[PDB]
Amino acid sequence: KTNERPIIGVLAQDVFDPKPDRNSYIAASYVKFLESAGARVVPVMINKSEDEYSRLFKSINGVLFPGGGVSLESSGYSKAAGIFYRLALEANSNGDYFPVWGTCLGFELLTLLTSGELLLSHTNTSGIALPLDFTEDVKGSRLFKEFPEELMKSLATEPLTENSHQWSITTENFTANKKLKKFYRVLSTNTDGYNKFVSTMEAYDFPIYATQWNPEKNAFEWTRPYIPHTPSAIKTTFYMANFFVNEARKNLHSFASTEEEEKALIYNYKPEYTGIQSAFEQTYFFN
Amino acid sequence: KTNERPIIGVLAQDVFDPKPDRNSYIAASYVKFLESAGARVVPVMINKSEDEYSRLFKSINGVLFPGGGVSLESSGYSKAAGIFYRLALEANSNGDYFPVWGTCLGFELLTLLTSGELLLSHTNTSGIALPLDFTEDVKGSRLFKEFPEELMKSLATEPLTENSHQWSITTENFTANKKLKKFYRVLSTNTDGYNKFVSTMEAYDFPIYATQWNPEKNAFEWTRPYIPHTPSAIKTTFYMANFFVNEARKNLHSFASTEEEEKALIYNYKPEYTGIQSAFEQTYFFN
Amino acid sequence: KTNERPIIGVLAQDVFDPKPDRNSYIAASYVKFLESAGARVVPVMINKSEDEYSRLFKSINGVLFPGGGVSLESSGYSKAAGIFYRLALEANSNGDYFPVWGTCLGFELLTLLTSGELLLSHTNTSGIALPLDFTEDVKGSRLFKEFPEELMKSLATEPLTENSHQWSITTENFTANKKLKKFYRVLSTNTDGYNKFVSTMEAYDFPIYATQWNPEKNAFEWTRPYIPHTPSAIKTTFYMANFFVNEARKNLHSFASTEEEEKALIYNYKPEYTGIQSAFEQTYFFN
Amino acid sequence: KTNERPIIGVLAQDVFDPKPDRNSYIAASYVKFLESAGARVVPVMINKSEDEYSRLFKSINGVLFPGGGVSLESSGYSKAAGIFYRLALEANSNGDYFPVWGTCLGFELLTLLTSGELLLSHTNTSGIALPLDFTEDVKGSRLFKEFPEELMKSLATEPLTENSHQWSITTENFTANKKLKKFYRVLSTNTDGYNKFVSTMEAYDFPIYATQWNPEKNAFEWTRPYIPHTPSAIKTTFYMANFFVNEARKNLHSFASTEEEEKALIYNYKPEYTGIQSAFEQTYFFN
Amino acid sequence: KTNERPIIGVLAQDVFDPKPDRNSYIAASYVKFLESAGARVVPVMINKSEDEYSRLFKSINGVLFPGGGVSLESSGYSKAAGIFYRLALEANSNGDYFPVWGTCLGFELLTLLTSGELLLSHTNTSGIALPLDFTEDVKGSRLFKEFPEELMKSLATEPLTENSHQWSITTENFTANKKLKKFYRVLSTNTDGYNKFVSTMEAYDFPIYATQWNPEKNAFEWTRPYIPHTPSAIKTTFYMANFFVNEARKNLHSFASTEEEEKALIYNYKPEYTGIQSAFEQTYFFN
Amino acid sequence: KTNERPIIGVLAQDVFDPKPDRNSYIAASYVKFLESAGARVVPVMINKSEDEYSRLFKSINGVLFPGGGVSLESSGYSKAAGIFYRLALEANSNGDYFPVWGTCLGFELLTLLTSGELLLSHTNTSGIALPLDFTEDVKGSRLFKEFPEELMKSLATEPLTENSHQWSITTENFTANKKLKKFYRVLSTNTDGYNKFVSTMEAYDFPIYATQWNPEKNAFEWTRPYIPHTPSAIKTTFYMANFFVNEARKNLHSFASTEEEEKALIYNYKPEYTGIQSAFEQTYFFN
Repeated sequence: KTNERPIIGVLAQDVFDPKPDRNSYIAASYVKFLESAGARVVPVMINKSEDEYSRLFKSINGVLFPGGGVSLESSGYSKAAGIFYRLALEANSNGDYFPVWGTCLGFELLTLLTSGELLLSHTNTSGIALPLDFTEDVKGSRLFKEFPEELMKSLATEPLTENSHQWSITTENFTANKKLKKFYRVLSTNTDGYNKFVSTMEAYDFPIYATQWNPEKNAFEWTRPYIPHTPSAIKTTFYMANFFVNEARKNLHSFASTEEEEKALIYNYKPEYTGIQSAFEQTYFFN
Repeated sequence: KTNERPIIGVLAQDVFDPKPDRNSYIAASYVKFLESAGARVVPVMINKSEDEYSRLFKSINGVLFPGGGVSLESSGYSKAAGIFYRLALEANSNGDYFPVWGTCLGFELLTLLTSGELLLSHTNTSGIALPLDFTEDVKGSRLFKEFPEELMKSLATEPLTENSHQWSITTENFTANKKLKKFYRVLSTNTDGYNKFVSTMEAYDFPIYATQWNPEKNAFEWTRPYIPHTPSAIKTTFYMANFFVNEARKNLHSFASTEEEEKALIYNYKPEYTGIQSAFEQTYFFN
Repeated sequence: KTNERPIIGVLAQDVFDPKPDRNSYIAASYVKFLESAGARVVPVMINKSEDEYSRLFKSINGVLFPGGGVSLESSGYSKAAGIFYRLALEANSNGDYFPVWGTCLGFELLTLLTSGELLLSHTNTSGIALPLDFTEDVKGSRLFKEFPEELMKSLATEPLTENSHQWSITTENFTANKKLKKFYRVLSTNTDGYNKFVSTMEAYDFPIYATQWNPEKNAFEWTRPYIPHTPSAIKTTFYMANFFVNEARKNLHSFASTEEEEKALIYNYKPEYTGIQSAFEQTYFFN
Repeated sequence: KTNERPIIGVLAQDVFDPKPDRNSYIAASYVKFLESAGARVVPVMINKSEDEYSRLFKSINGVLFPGGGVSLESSGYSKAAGIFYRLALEANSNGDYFPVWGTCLGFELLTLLTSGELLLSHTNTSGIALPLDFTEDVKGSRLFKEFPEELMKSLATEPLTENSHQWSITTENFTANKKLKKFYRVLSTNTDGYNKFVSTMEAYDFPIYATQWNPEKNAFEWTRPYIPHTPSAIKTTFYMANFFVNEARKNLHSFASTEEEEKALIYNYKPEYTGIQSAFEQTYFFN
Repeated sequence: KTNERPIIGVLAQDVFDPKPDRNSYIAASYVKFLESAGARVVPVMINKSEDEYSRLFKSINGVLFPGGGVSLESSGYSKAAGIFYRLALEANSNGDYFPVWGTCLGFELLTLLTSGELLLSHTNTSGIALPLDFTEDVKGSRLFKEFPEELMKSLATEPLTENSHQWSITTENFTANKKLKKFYRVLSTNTDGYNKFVSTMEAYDFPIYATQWNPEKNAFEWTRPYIPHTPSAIKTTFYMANFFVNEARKNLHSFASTEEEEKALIYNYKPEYTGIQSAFEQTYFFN
Repeated sequence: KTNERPIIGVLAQDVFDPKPDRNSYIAASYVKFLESAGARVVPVMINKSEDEYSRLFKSINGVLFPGGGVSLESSGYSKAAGIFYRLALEANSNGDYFPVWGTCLGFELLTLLTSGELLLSHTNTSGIALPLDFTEDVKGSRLFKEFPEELMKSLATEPLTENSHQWSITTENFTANKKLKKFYRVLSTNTDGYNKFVSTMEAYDFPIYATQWNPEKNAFEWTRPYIPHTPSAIKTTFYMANFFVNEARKNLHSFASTEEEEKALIYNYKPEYTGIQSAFEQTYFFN
């Protein structure tokens, strides 16, 4: 029994210099990423009540924590994400399957929510397209199970994954942390020549997935020259999203009504063209 | 030499009861279909001069003729499509590889442009999801070369292609037309209970591709119970777009500068939420 | 020993926006269908005591449950046809030959009455003309015993049967019911491009006949373009009714008195001209 | 090229006791006779200019002169019939195929219109059902070409044709007339035991067909014990009407608009139940 | 245990000639009436799904069906109120106390909902101020228990209740219906000079209350000469709303979150000044 | 001779950060407070000439000085209220009954307008609900004369009056001021545990009434946990306004034309939803 009308939440985040109609934002490339794999999208607002979030949590079928440049510890984004994290652990523990996806900053947030500490160190990874150095553990993984063999090989040898991050967790700090090591299976790593860091992971016992790299950009973002756009880069971004959305298809929540559904969808919002200057072609701004 | 920054024009369509700010329109699902396979999009306006189109034609890498309800003979859309078709035949003839995709109405328009005739008849195909009945000719077709085998199989046996057309060409009428029989390889057909009609085709000697059905819909439109949304339906929509955008990568046109691109991209425009009413969740309206 | 003055009942049906004098209706075409094969017709009314219906049943020589847009469980129509159905099961196994005919809705009613269950799925069959795809079982059948060979051939290949229905029982859902499989010989099947459903059937052990299609429209309704009116289409309507009426000539009931007969007959009523804005040229409305 | 929406006119007739709202009538059996073979019917009114008839003639696809008891020389019915006969003779000669059918009185009128004289004598054929004494000339005939053999065998041996006429033309009297010997071929005769009369005939060169008996009654009138009602009687009346409407399908006339077509149909009129008193179950009365 | 922040729903109703942003309305006098007695108000929209109306039902603490001139059977308003009526009966039977109030039109709706019949007749009551003719059963009675004695007397003898209704139920037709008689206790009656009608009632077993007169007009509407405005008419509108808001204090529903609560309050809407014309000083219009 | 259509003025107040459209405000709970006792309200604008105020004053039937945070000495509010206060003493002295109500800030202003001095001290009364500690002098009083005795008992023991003020006149500072002691009767007092202050007063010889607490809030403001909302709290709001509108009913002013009265009324203005931020659910802004 699957849910073939999956709806996924994407978290908004605190805007660097806030003002009316501009307190938070979501980059359109995260919306496109999900929609391409057959999901509809609900922008989740920052600084809302806990009851509001459980309302939303019980209505949607998955959440994605996107990249960005906002505090892991005291932002609207980090508060909301923590609430979604806890709701997800609990729902899943009780057999209500509910997938959570962490991209870049969202990955880092995940290390914090699960470990309870900040374990990040600096990496020369601000603007570089990389292959993935798979671990031996990818062989049984959930994330990469449905990927074509051909694409798996390309991903190992081709610069298909975009990194635009200043911070990482070294495999050493990740392995040194007991909460992380017990919880997450590491599927690939990368290095900048000195630092070896965790690049893709999935929880052992929860449908929680995270990449330090930004899978959504290969199809959808064109304004920086270290975004890969080869044919295999384009498939990589489809197949990642496809896996996440097929995880969302195992969740059976729905909105209380079609009217509540319609009022929540990203379709009520129009994005701004921000590509002349930003890394983002288009961004959604919220009050 | 390929072009990994492909930009593809999608034709706008004359609005039923046209007002200022609202003379033509593109359903957003066509924009999303292209972007998801790694192209950028430029809307092609109606009622423009032959001069303006050839200049546009010289900057983009491909064109799509979308579905719609507009006239095949006397509309702004059909006048614009004939020009792009004649420009694309000529350019391909001069070693300038330029692909054309026609969906539903676009497919019909293509029967008219290459045969010179209206050969359409009524079919019982306004709102059903269908498999494809592949012709023996698919086995070394271009369009399906890269589709996974398991996906080609699902598509032969599962209701994965959405049909919302009043009109079609029957195989019979197709085969009795010398120009069409000589110009297009037919890759699949369909039935409605009684009529047998052409559902997919590719030109033998030109990169011209056409579906009577609407592959953009599966991942992107949610307003009608006859739109398939299974996992293979989603992949179908990706591999169709993926094929077409790889075709546009063989094209070496470009805009003259990045500021010209910026002036032209679909990013300059915001769509309206049209899904409560119409069959399109979102639509771009133009002056 | 036949009855050469057969009178057949036709069921009225709950109207949508009910007034006085306008609470139930019958489409004139069902009356004409029957008259043309040599029956007189009695309108069976909607909200009556089981005793009224048993009085009426003992008087007339057959019943027809006509197509419509009314519930298969909550309507006056469903209530009445339930009763007639069970009366007829009784009379027949007592050796009192009584025939029943279900058209479209009536056909759908019959699957529910005899199975206990609602086993109907959606079909793309609202407004098409189709041949019949005869099962092998027609060769030994009763319904089609007297059709001329030439009409059987036309019916197999040409669009002679009008389909205007959203629901059908597929051949799968029919075969999996043990109750339906025991009771009814399947005479033809049809398709809609993807689903295969039961279009004509007769009871193995009872004079019970049913068509998902609407034979009465060919000769008598002119208001929709998917009504077939070729000459073989006209003959189809005649031969279908001829059969049913010849079955009613085996039934020996009569009205207790000939003025009570006169009071019951369709002649007392006047149809309205409804063809400007309905599928039906003329409709009888009842209080 | 055929016309599959045939409209046929049925001539009204002067009422015997001529109140307003009741100046002319048509027996409802003639309407049923024709609709049952797939034609719509127009009532052609009694007291009208040669101009309004020409317009009607020019819109409609055939005519029927019914039986009745009105006068052949002085009634409106006789004037109107006379004008349509001449209108139709003319149209036929220009290759505008236009069929005329005569029943009983209508038949008798046709002897008067095409010979110029009155040759009716008295026959004892008020109220008897007769078989048909077919001439050697049936073998070459249009009328019965499409009749099944077994039905031709039944009609020659079984009392399948209803006779309700005081008057006939004897065969002796038919032959001796130069104008009718040349114009009409005689398909059957009958005898009352000493007067041998023409019962069926068709024009050698024109679509004019005529019966002394009443085909329409078998299926549709129930008020007299000499109306045959056997299964073969029912079919005799369908095959007679079938033949005539197919002739009407050769005519391409049309109404000028569809609101004018819509307004001229018998569906605008409601009949009265005249069964308890008269030979006609239902009769249409006009102003 | 009571709820001291009671939120009450007021049903909107279909506008007489609908336009965008003007499909339904609520007169602000209904909102003011409830607010004055210490409740907040939720406008309940007119053409919404059934899951929507339960979501709202489970959120608010009572409903009011207001006056108006809309259909009692086919309107948006009537469909909504039917659903809210059935929800409220069910919650009360399950121990969830939930009050319903019907004014004028809404009183008329209640007789229909509980009897299943339209039992109303004309009375000369479009615009008069009236005393109330109390029945002997006011003496028990919930509705009037907290009213000051001096006010009960004023209400018995002074023109304090405004009547603006074409329709009423006579006491004779009320007593004759078995459902009404059993379910509603009649508290007051009135007469136009030839019909005695029920003017105030309350259910024996449910918190359902209804007035054929309009309590809310005395303090808040100033447009009409028959609206009473004396001190003791001002108190009447307060004591009526006060009893009804105290009934809503026995219900313990709440919105899922403050943010949903804020979204549903009447505070989000601005009413138009309509009093130069309409009978209402101000009116809220909704899309 | 009373005025049964009383219209009451309400002072707007200098906005703390004045933008255009937004120079002054009135909290909507003051408008709702008066309407509920059966008055219509005129907002009295802030920066107007003394002649304009005379014109308004001669037209209306009373004025309220509401709460606020605006200077007592140099604001528009203080100026206009000065002017209204002087007009009112004149008018009441020349036999023309004209009442004044001062709430909170308006009360504080009254202590200054009659003493000539600022006599306020700081009190710990920023957000609490208090009973009234009644003085011996209530038994005479005008204000409480129609209060149900039961309500008077609740107001003495039950936390029914919301205080939200930093300042108060101690009863010692009141007593010691000769102008205040002579001009006002003190109906109630309160303490914050240290300071004992005047909470309700009325003029001996004038219809000036004032409360240090906010009666309007109980029914109409839902933003703060120290606003009381018990049933007796709700009645307290009503009785207080009831008394003040009955005083305005003794005043026979009226506007010069209806066109002028209609242009003055608060219905011309729409409030904004300010409940999320502000302590006021709704507020009216003027330019």
